[PDB]
Amino acid sequence: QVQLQESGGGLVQAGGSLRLSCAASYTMGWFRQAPGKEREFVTAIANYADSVKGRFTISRDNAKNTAYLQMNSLKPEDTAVYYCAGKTDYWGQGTQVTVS
Amino acid sequence: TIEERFEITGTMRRLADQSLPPNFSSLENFRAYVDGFEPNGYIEGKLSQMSKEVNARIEPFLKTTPRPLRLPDGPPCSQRSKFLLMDALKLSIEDPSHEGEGIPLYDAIKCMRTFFGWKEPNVVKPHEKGINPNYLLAWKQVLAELQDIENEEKIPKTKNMKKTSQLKWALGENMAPEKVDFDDCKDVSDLKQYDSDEPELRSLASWIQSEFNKACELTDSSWIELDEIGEDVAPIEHIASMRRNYFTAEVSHCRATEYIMKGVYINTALLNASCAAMDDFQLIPMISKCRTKEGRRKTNLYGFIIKGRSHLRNDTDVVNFVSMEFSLTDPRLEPHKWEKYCVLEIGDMLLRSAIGQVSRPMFLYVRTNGTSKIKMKWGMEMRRCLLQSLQQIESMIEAESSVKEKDMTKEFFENKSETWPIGESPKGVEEGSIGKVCRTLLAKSVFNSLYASPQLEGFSAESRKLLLIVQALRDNLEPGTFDLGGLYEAIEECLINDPWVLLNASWFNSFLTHALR
Amino acid sequence: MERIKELRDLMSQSRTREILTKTTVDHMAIIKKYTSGRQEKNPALRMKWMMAMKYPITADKRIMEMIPERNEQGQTLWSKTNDAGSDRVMVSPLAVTWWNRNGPTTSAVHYPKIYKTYFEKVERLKHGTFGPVHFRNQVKIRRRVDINPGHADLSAKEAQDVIMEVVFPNEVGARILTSESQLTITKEKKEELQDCKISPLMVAYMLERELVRKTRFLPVAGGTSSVYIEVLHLTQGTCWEQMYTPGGE
Amino acid sequence: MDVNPTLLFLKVPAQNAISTTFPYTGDPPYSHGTGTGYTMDTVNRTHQYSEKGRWTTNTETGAPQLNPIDGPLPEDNEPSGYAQTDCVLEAMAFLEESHPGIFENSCLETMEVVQQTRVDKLTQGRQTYDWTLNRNQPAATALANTIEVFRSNGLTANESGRLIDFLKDVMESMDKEEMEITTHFKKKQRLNKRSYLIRALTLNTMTKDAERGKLKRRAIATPGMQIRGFVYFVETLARSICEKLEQSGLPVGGNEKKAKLANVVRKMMTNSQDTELSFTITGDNTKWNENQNPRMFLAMITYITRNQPEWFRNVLSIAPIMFSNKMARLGKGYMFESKSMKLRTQIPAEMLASIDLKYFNDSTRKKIEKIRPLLIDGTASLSPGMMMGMFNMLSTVLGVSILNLGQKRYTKTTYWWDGLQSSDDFALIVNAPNHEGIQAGVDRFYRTCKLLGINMSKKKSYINRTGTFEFTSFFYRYGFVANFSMELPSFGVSGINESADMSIGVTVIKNNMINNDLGPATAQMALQLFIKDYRYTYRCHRGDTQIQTRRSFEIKKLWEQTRSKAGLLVSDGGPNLYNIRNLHIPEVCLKWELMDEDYQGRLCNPLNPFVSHKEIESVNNAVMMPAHGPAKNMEYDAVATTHSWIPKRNRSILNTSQRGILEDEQMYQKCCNLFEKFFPSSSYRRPVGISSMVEAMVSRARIDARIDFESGRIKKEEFAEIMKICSTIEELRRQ
RNA sequence: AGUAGAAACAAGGCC
RNA sequence: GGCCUGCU
Repeated sequence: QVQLQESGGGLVQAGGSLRLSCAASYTMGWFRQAPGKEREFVTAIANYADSVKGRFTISRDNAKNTAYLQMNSLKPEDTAVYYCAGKTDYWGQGTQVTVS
Repeated sequence: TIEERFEITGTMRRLADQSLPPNFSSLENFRAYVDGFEPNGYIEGKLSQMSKEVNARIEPFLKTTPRPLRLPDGPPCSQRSKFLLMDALKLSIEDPSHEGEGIPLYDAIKCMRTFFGWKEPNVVKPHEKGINPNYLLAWKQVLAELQDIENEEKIPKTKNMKKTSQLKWALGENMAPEKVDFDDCKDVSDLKQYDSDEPELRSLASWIQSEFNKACELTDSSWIELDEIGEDVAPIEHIASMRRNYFTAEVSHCRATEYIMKGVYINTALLNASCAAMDDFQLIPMISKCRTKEGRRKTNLYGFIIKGRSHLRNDTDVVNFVSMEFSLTDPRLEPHKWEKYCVLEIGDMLLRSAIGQVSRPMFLYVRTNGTSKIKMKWGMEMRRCLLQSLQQIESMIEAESSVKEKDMTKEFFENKSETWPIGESPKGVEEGSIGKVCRTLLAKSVFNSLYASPQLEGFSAESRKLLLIVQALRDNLEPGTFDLGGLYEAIEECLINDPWVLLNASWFNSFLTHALR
Repeated sequence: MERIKELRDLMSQSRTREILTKTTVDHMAIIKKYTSGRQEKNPALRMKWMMAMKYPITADKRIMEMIPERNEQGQTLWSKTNDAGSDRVMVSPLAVTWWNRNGPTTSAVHYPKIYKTYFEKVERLKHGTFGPVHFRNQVKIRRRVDINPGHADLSAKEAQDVIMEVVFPNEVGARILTSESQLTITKEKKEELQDCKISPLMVAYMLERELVRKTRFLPVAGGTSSVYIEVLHLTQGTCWEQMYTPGGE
Repeated sequence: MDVNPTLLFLKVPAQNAISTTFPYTGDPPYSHGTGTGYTMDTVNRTHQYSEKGRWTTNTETGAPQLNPIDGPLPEDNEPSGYAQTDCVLEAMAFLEESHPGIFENSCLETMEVVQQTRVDKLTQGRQTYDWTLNRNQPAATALANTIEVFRSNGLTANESGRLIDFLKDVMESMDKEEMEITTHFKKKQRLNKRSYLIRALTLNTMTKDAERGKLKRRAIATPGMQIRGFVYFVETLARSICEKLEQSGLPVGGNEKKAKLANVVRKMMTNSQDTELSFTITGDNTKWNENQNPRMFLAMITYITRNQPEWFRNVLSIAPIMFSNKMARLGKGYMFESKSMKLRTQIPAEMLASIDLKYFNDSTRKKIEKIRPLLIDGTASLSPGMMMGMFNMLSTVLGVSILNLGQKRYTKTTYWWDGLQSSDDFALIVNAPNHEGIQAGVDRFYRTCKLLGINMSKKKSYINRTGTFEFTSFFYRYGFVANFSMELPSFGVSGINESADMSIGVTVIKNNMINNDLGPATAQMALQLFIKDYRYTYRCHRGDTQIQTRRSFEIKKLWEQTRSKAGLLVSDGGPNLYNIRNLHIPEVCLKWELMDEDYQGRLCNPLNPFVSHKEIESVNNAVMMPAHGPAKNMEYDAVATTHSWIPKRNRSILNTSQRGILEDEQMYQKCCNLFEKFFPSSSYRRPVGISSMVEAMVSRARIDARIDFESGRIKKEEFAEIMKICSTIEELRRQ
């Protein structure tokens, strides 16, 4: 029932900024997967993992039906596919973020 | 055959004629009217005729509606505990005896002989309302009689002290007015009722906040030695035992547990002495036995309690005692917290520190306090604070584990990934692991048991009401109120002078400020 | 012999004679409950306060002729001062423990036969077999269930006549039990407890508990059987279920 | 960082952690002195909520009474006791229409019970105000004293052994010119008609202690013995009625209350479609008892008992007739202190009528000035309303009538409401197509409540969307949530005896695990703490320790004497084998197979001088007054051991002029023991009949000697000795 | 003095 | 000074 589409990824400069957005068909989470690993917690809505706290902000518009991840001061270690997720189970396909 | 006859007659009939609506003359007529009565839309007529100002209009409850609770203003709040909590000092022996095992007086004397540096006591901070020289003389008397016990053959299990004028004043002896008859005392102008008015108003101080802060901190000892249980046979029993072991590891090294043991022991000894030695003043050393990290058992002597005459008939009758406790905290920095204490200088202590060695002063907090049978009984059941707290934590764990079909205790206690808001720092709200929540709830329960009062009950009820309303607001349930000002006035009348309830009100105001966003 | 003798001794003194003469049988209960002792409002507080006294409990006068007034070191075990409104004497709790180490001994083989319910519970649990604990949300729904697992399909009054005829065969009065189930129960519990000397009142109380059906409303999830409800605290929880099979099955 | 537990509610919902908001780990508030001030305040408050009524003076008691019924309709939201007779009669009529046959049936069972009830049923009650001594005494003692006085005055119909006959005698006493009472200081005093009327219509006022949840203390009342039979019958009728009403929750327990609340919320919300909005009001009624006029209860019962035998109507109507003229004793009195002369004094409340007002403060001075006009013979007339929930069930009936009056058949509008009422508390689920509809529905419900003398506390009430509410400390949030803080005070030693305390503690742990969702590890911790406190309270330590106590020597020798020490009870200094699986087993039976036969026999010996059993009712029933609730009784499983002793009694009667009561107690107990030895079934089934003691005892001596010879120990010598001794006691009773 | 908080304790009564 | 009571 809940489909999810991520937007706002791409190639960015180190120290740059990026606004991810996840449109949907509930609490939301943002998770990431680097090419050599499984899922890493980024944010949920608020709470932020240690590797991303203070740099990144999660927000949502319940009238647009969208969750946002505002990423700032990006590091090469943030390079991952960023997946949006919905819970009462529902996972997006993920948007590629590449920081260099 | 027989017919039962229950006839109203005589005086009882006339009473029946005077217990009717205003426009009825006899019970016969009223019963006839009732039997002949049938509904013909009479509620509607009076509802239409009734004034429209009689309404229950719903006032919407929004984020901007609730205002912070006002706290009373006045002289700072004082200390009410029956013993020192944050400023206690421990003299130890490192003996292998268990909590109840041993004899009190010998242990106290042995612990006190472990300290060297005694000085002739002198006044540092006076009581400001009593006779401090009496406290000084009482301390020296206690020392002298302790030596007197040390000399003789076998340390008595319980000692009685002499009834000198010093402790006669300190314990309030022969001060109750003599009971007489009204017919003999009517012309005395000063004769009036007992003073019955609202307690004095006092504003909150910052010392209770720090005391609670350090009441939730870990320690270098285990202050709970639990009893035995039947060997676990069911897997659920194994899960319960593992959970219980985790919580015991978390809470045993906590100042709240030390306060629990202190209060339980002190109140038990005081009640037993009052029930046994009703007439004669009795000496009781404050003893608490812990276990070090190395595993060696240890005893600790905070001070002494002198119990006075305790002919307690009613549950509210008061037994007065005088408490003496060693400490290192100078009372010249927060004098308003020690309004009812007399503090002397009794020695100097040397604790190993990298700054040469401190050679700190070592003071004696001496005060006259009192309790009652109900207070003693309830203070000797302080161990149920452990229950309250850990039941709350286990309810949290079970509720979260009902989501993920698996027991979630081990990762909660080891990974420490999840955290709950358990305090606010100037930077913002601070979250701590589940163990810190355990300790915080345990400290809250302990302080509830220590600073219990009617103010606490009233504020708790009338603030739980507002907390439920605020929770409904935060849940998007369109909460409404009929008279919110009345509820606010009901809450604000419970805050008078108790430090604990005022701190709870300040916490509630902070929670409202952080909530409603 | 004795009974009528203290009867005559009572009637010898004028006050007790008047009490015996003017008081009718129906008022028996009233005067038996006639007491100045108020029912305690806070039992825990006073139990914690009385036990710190010497001689805090009460015992029949006969204790003065079975237990010595003092033990080896001289700690007093009983006092000769009677209670407030009774002929019983106040005694120390040691007189209890003393009775358990040097007091008279008897044959307690028949207590298992009397306290049938509790021993049946013990036997059922001893042979029980536990299982894995499954963690999942339990939908506890509130239902009316029978707690007593040995009820013989009798009500309170229905089994009260059976109990009297089993214990007090002469005070039955008009009633002669018709149902044959009651006949067999009377026969069994008569031949089983023929010489048991615990007390008529306790025997009657435990027979009432065992035979009379009792029901209470409880939050249950599954189970619903009488044997599965006594262990409802151990098998069902907020987020965990513990499979259990009592020894009976 | 500053620690703040309240901030925990920012992540955990309020109801999921509501236990933290219950400070039930400290001493509850207690009253210290007289309750006279509270009694006077309550009387004045009850009289001024009905000030606009009409005043009269009773021709029998001569006391001023205020009748507000059918008075002017309220024009403000303040509490008002101006109930309208026609409105309440119509409400009862609609209640009957929605539940046909309710009143007739309930009256039938009540008639059965009243005509088969016995006098002894009045002994099964707590403290009651004995007028023979003007003080509170146990129900049995007061009943016995009143029966003795009646028999001395010539009212001996109660000898029939029927409660209805006792009430007949009580009413006949009202028409006597001069009764006689006994006082010890024995003196025979004569009471005229009016004095006895006031003594029979009066109530005794005390202060309620151990009341958690409010800053101020309250006053409660206890009635006499003349009026308790009528109250019993009226409450029997009301209970039979409420048992047929699903909207009532007073005659049920807690779990039934929760089940009914869940059912009603599901019914109201589920039936509501998407267009209808639903709102729950968590309502409390301010001054519930002070605004309920006994005359209105009289009206309700006379409507209920229509088309019934006139004697039934009269006997059920006597009670509200007496409540409408009820008087209240002011209380213990007032204590004064003089610091200049350093003395104290205690003036009884009866002097408040004449004592000067120089000794009283402004508040008490004004209270006395306002209540003096109502003072008659040291007691104040309290006609306008009930004092303390004596008619709980009738009040619940009225509230249920109000609740049912909005079944959408009487509302005649889109909005409608339902809910659950338990006296002084209610939950009201109101549905309506729009917020305006909800507002109109709640407004009309409030208005109708004000027409029945019932007021809604706006300060302690709030309305939200359905799904979250409260009811009698039960917090519903999409399903009831356990609290466990209400039962915390019951986790200690009860205070009955050793075996009883052990069984009660383990059973309480078990029950709170079943009902209040107590966790396994928490239950184990509770067991450990309870065992520790139990050992420290009864001076029964493990025995292998060196904790010197007054009982540590005998325990240690018993320990060293026993071979299988695992079978020793915790009361005798043995190990604790209890666990989550063993919480439903008595200690004796759990350790039965481990005990040594010598210790087992010594422990469970019938000849022990400690065990004492009085009646079937008091075998294994313990009265534990629960926190935040009325006194309750619990069945606890225990084996009669030497540890089942009963504790010492007060013993302070010896210093009072009422010292002869102890001699009467001893003589009555001796006679009762003799009768029980003569009639073994005396305890289990209370004997009935109209003969006297000695007749039954002597005749049974005859017969038992006979038959026990026809087979048994007796011999001709002894049988004839008994026969002629029976003749001797016969001729002694002759003279 | 102290406990405590809308009234009390800080022993009572009897010789 | 001697003795009594500790929910009456």
